[PDB]
Amino acid sequence: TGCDDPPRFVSMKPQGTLKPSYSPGEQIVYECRLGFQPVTPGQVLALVCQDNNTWSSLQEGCKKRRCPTLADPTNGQVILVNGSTAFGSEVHYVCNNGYYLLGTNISYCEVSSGTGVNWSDNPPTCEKILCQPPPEIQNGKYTNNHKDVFEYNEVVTYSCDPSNGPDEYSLVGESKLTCIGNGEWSSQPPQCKVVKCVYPAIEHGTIVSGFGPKYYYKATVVLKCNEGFNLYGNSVVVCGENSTWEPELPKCIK
Ligand SMILES: *[C@@H]1O[C@H](CO)[C@@H](O)[C@H](O)[C@H]1NC(C)=O
Ligand SMILES: *[C@@H]1O[C@H](CO)[C@@H](O)[C@H](O)[C@H]1NC(C)=O
Repeated sequence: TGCDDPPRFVSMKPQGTLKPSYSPGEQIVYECRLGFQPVTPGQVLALVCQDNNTWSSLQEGCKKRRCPTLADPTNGQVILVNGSTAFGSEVHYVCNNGYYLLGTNISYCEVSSGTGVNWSDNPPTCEKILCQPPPEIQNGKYTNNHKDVFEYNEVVTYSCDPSNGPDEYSLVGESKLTCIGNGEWSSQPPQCKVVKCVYPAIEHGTIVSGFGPKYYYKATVVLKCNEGFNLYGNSVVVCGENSTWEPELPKCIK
Protein backbone atom coordinates (compact mmCIF):
# COMPACT_ATOMS: atom_id res chain seq x y z
CA THR A 1 0.00 0.00 0.00
CA GLY A 2 3.12 2.16 0.57
CA CYS A 3 4.16 5.10 2.75
CA ASP A 4 1.99 8.12 2.01
CA ASP A 5 3.46 10.84 4.31
CA PRO A 6 7.13 11.83 4.98
CA PRO A 7 8.29 13.47 8.27
CA ARG A 8 9.36 17.16 8.16
CA PHE A 9 12.88 17.87 9.42
CA VAL A 10 14.49 20.80 11.29
CA SER A 11 17.31 21.47 8.81
CA MET A 12 16.24 19.57 5.68
CA LYS A 13 13.51 19.55 3.01
CA PRO A 14 12.86 17.17 0.11
CA GLN A 15 15.04 18.25 -2.81
CA GLY A 16 12.25 18.10 -5.34
CA THR A 17 8.49 17.94 -5.00
CA LEU A 18 6.63 15.14 -3.17
CA LYS A 19 3.87 12.93 -4.59
CA PRO A 20 0.75 11.82 -2.61
CA SER A 21 1.83 8.26 -1.85
CA TYR A 22 5.08 6.36 -2.20
CA SER A 23 5.60 2.67 -2.72
CA PRO A 24 8.40 0.58 -1.11
CA GLY A 25 11.88 1.03 -2.56
CA GLU A 26 11.35 4.67 -3.60
CA GLN A 27 13.41 7.38 -1.90
CA ILE A 28 13.01 11.06 -1.11
CA VAL A 29 16.27 13.03 -1.32
CA TYR A 30 16.72 15.86 1.18
CA GLU A 31 18.79 19.01 1.03
CA CYS A 32 19.82 21.67 3.45
CA ARG A 33 17.26 24.35 3.97
CA LEU A 34 18.03 27.95 3.27
CA GLY A 35 20.49 29.20 5.83
CA PHE A 36 21.86 25.81 6.56
CA GLN A 37 24.93 23.94 5.59
CA PRO A 38 25.70 20.24 5.67
CA VAL A 39 26.72 18.87 9.03
CA THR A 40 29.03 16.48 7.21
CA PRO A 41 29.34 17.90 3.69
CA GLY A 42 28.79 15.40 0.94
CA GLN A 43 26.81 12.98 3.14
CA VAL A 44 23.70 12.22 1.13
CA LEU A 45 20.45 12.73 3.00
CA ALA A 46 17.41 10.65 2.01
CA LEU A 47 14.46 8.72 3.38
CA VAL A 48 13.57 5.38 1.89
CA CYS A 49 10.07 3.92 1.99
CA GLN A 50 11.18 0.58 3.33
CA ASP A 51 9.47 -2.70 2.68
CA ASN A 52 7.70 -2.50 6.11
CA ASN A 53 5.58 0.59 4.99
CA THR A 54 7.48 2.80 7.53
CA TRP A 55 9.99 5.57 6.72
CA SER A 56 13.64 4.69 7.37
CA SER A 57 15.63 6.32 10.20
CA LEU A 58 17.45 9.53 9.10
CA GLN A 59 19.53 11.67 11.50
CA GLU A 60 19.41 15.44 11.18
CA GLY A 61 21.82 16.46 8.42
CA CYS A 62 22.37 20.27 8.20
CA LYS A 63 23.15 23.10 10.69
CA LYS A 64 22.39 26.85 10.84
CA ARG A 65 24.88 28.83 8.88
CA ARG A 66 26.39 31.87 10.52
CA CYS A 67 27.21 35.30 9.39
CA PRO A 68 30.71 36.56 10.21
CA THR A 69 31.33 37.90 13.68
CA LEU A 70 31.23 41.64 14.03
CA ALA A 71 33.52 44.07 15.71
CA ASP A 72 32.40 47.14 17.66
CA PRO A 73 32.75 50.26 15.49
CA THR A 74 35.16 52.82 16.79
CA ASN A 75 33.49 54.89 19.56
CA GLY A 76 30.55 52.54 19.71
CA GLN A 77 29.50 48.99 20.09
CA VAL A 78 27.72 46.11 18.33
CA ILE A 79 25.12 44.16 20.27
CA LEU A 80 24.41 40.51 19.57
CA VAL A 81 20.84 40.79 20.81
CA ASN A 82 20.17 37.21 19.88
CA GLY A 83 23.31 35.84 21.43
CA SER A 84 24.98 34.67 18.23
CA THR A 85 25.56 35.58 14.60
CA ALA A 86 23.38 32.83 13.53
CA PHE A 87 21.30 32.96 10.42
CA GLY A 88 18.12 34.78 11.16
CA SER A 89 19.62 36.72 14.03
CA GLU A 90 20.00 40.48 14.24
CA VAL A 91 22.64 42.84 15.64
CA HIS A 92 22.10 46.39 16.93
CA TYR A 93 24.55 49.23 16.59
CA VAL A 94 24.90 52.02 19.21
CA CYS A 95 27.24 54.93 19.79
CA ASN A 96 28.91 56.33 22.91
CA ASN A 97 27.99 59.69 24.34
CA GLY A 98 29.36 62.47 22.23
CA TYR A 99 28.97 60.27 19.17
CA TYR A 100 26.18 59.78 16.57
CA LEU A 101 25.58 56.76 14.29
CA LEU A 102 26.35 57.03 10.57
CA GLY A 103 24.67 54.13 8.80
CA THR A 104 22.06 51.53 9.52
CA ASN A 105 21.72 50.65 13.20
CA ILE A 106 20.23 47.20 12.83
CA SER A 107 21.90 44.56 10.72
CA TYR A 108 20.42 41.20 9.69
CA CYS A 109 22.07 37.82 8.93
CA GLU A 110 20.56 36.79 5.64
CA VAL A 111 21.11 34.35 2.84
CA SER A 112 21.50 37.19 0.35
CA SER A 113 23.84 34.97 -1.67
CA GLY A 114 22.16 32.04 -3.41
CA THR A 115 24.70 29.97 -1.44
CA GLY A 116 26.10 31.44 1.78
CA VAL A 117 25.17 34.04 4.37
CA ASN A 118 25.96 37.68 4.84
CA TRP A 119 24.91 40.56 6.82
CA SER A 120 22.20 42.57 5.22
CA ASP A 121 24.01 45.82 5.81
CA ASN A 122 27.50 47.00 6.39
CA PRO A 123 28.43 48.28 9.82
CA PRO A 124 27.84 51.90 10.61
CA THR A 125 30.40 54.27 12.04
CA CYS A 126 30.16 56.46 15.16
CA GLU A 127 31.15 60.05 14.35
CA LYS A 128 31.96 62.60 17.03
CA ILE A 129 29.19 65.15 17.61
CA LEU A 130 30.75 68.52 16.75
CA CYS A 131 28.25 71.33 16.09
CA GLN A 132 29.28 74.71 14.61
CA PRO A 133 29.37 78.02 16.52
CA PRO A 134 26.08 79.72 17.36
CA PRO A 135 25.08 82.90 15.52
CA GLU A 136 25.77 86.23 17.15
CA ILE A 137 22.73 88.46 17.56
CA GLN A 138 22.10 92.24 17.92
CA ASN A 139 24.48 93.50 20.64
CA GLY A 140 24.94 89.85 21.50
CA LYS A 141 28.37 88.33 21.83
CA TYR A 142 28.44 84.59 22.65
CA THR A 143 31.27 83.10 24.67
CA ASN A 144 34.21 81.63 22.74
CA ASN A 145 33.49 83.68 19.60
CA HIS A 146 37.23 83.27 18.93
CA LYS A 147 36.68 79.43 19.04
CA ASP A 148 35.82 77.61 15.78
CA VAL A 149 33.91 74.39 16.65
CA PHE A 150 32.34 72.96 19.83
CA GLU A 151 32.22 69.31 20.79
CA TYR A 152 29.30 67.62 22.49
CA ASN A 153 27.91 69.34 25.56
CA GLU A 154 30.14 72.37 25.07
CA VAL A 155 28.00 75.20 26.43
CA VAL A 156 27.92 78.80 25.19
CA THR A 157 26.65 81.74 27.26
CA TYR A 158 25.19 84.82 25.61
CA SER A 159 26.45 88.25 26.70
CA CYS A 160 24.40 91.35 26.20
CA ASP A 161 26.37 94.32 25.03
CA PRO A 162 26.83 97.55 27.03
CA SER A 163 24.10 100.19 26.84
CA ASN A 164 23.73 102.13 23.58
CA GLY A 165 22.51 105.07 25.59
CA PRO A 166 20.68 105.48 28.92
CA ASP A 167 18.64 102.29 29.31
CA GLU A 168 20.32 98.86 29.28
CA TYR A 169 19.24 95.64 27.54
CA SER A 170 17.30 92.66 28.91
CA LEU A 171 18.17 89.25 27.39
CA VAL A 172 14.92 87.46 26.34
CA GLY A 173 15.07 83.72 25.93
CA GLU A 174 17.67 81.50 27.52
CA SER A 175 21.17 82.78 27.99
CA LYS A 176 22.75 79.35 28.10
CA LEU A 177 22.49 76.92 25.22
CA THR A 178 24.50 73.72 24.73
CA CYS A 179 25.63 71.49 21.82
CA ILE A 180 23.39 68.45 22.09
CA GLY A 181 23.27 67.13 18.54
CA ASN A 182 25.68 66.60 15.70
CA GLY A 183 24.37 69.73 14.02
CA GLU A 184 22.09 70.78 16.89
CA TRP A 185 22.18 73.31 19.69
CA SER A 186 19.68 73.09 22.45
CA SER A 187 18.00 76.46 22.25
CA GLN A 188 17.68 79.26 19.74
CA PRO A 189 20.16 82.20 20.08
CA PRO A 190 18.33 84.45 22.50
CA GLN A 191 17.24 87.96 21.56
CA CYS A 192 18.96 90.71 23.51
CA LYS A 193 16.88 93.91 23.41
CA VAL A 194 16.00 96.74 25.78
CA VAL A 195 12.80 95.56 27.49
CA LYS A 196 11.24 98.04 29.93
CA CYS A 197 7.70 98.06 31.28
CA VAL A 198 5.57 101.05 32.09
CA TYR A 199 5.45 102.05 35.76
CA PRO A 200 2.51 100.09 37.34
CA ALA A 201 -0.19 102.32 38.80
CA ILE A 202 -3.45 101.39 40.56
CA GLU A 203 -6.17 103.70 41.75
CA HIS A 204 -6.76 103.04 45.41
CA GLY A 205 -3.90 100.64 45.63
CA THR A 206 -0.29 100.62 46.66
CA ILE A 207 2.62 98.78 44.97
CA VAL A 208 3.67 96.15 47.57
CA SER A 209 6.84 94.79 45.82
CA GLY A 210 9.08 95.97 43.02
CA PHE A 211 9.91 99.71 43.23
CA GLY A 212 12.73 99.03 40.84
CA PRO A 213 13.72 102.28 39.24
CA LYS A 214 13.10 100.85 35.82
CA TYR A 215 11.12 97.62 35.60
CA TYR A 216 13.08 95.59 33.06
CA TYR A 217 12.09 92.23 31.60
CA LYS A 218 10.95 89.64 34.16
CA ALA A 219 10.59 92.26 36.87
CA THR A 220 7.91 91.35 39.35
CA VAL A 221 5.61 93.70 41.24
CA VAL A 222 3.03 92.55 43.84
CA LEU A 223 0.06 94.93 44.25
CA LYS A 224 -2.76 95.40 46.81
CA CYS A 225 -5.64 97.83 47.41
CA ASN A 226 -6.03 100.60 49.98
CA GLU A 227 -8.13 100.29 53.14
CA GLY A 228 -11.67 99.09 52.39
CA PHE A 229 -11.24 97.90 48.78
CA ASN A 230 -11.69 94.36 47.49
CA LEU A 231 -9.18 93.11 44.90
CA TYR A 232 -10.68 92.12 41.52
CA GLY A 233 -7.81 91.39 39.21
CA ASN A 234 -4.70 89.26 39.96
CA SER A 235 -2.36 90.29 42.80
CA VAL A 236 1.01 89.65 41.04
CA VAL A 237 2.06 91.09 37.60
CA VAL A 238 5.23 90.32 35.60
CA CYS A 239 7.01 92.74 33.30
CA GLY A 240 6.53 91.04 29.91
CA GLU A 241 8.62 90.15 26.87
CA ASN A 242 6.84 92.79 24.78
CA SER A 243 7.05 95.38 27.65
CA THR A 244 3.44 94.65 28.66
CA TRP A 245 2.35 93.79 32.17
CA GLU A 246 1.60 90.04 31.98
CA PRO A 247 -1.07 89.50 33.11
CA GLU A 248 -3.25 92.64 33.05
CA LEU A 249 -3.13 95.18 35.83
CA PRO A 250 -5.55 94.54 38.73
CA LYS A 251 -8.43 96.68 39.87
CA CYS A 252 -9.45 97.76 43.31
CA ILE A 253 -13.23 97.95 43.37
CA LYS A 254 -15.10 98.79 46.59
C1 LIG B 1 16.64 38.92 18.55
O1 LIG B 1 16.56 40.12 19.32
C2 LIG B 1 15.66 41.11 18.80
C3 LIG B 1 15.70 42.29 19.72
O2 LIG B 1 15.25 41.86 20.99
C4 LIG B 1 14.27 40.56 18.68
O3 LIG B 1 13.59 41.60 18.01
C5 LIG B 1 14.27 39.29 17.85
O4 LIG B 1 12.98 38.70 17.86
C6 LIG B 1 15.26 38.29 18.42
N1 LIG B 1 15.36 37.12 17.57
C7 LIG B 1 15.61 35.91 18.06
C8 LIG B 1 15.76 34.82 17.05
O5 LIG B 1 15.72 35.71 19.26
C1 LIG C 1 17.73 52.75 14.13
O1 LIG C 1 17.84 53.90 13.30
C2 LIG C 1 16.61 54.25 12.65
C3 LIG C 1 16.92 55.37 11.67
O2 LIG C 1 18.10 55.11 10.91
C4 LIG C 1 15.55 54.55 13.70
O3 LIG C 1 14.32 54.87 13.04
C5 LIG C 1 15.37 53.34 14.62
O4 LIG C 1 14.42 53.61 15.65
C6 LIG C 1 16.71 52.99 15.24
N1 LIG C 1 16.59 51.80 16.08
C7 LIG C 1 17.45 51.50 17.06
C8 LIG C 1 17.21 50.21 17.80
O5 LIG C 1 18.39 52.25 17.35
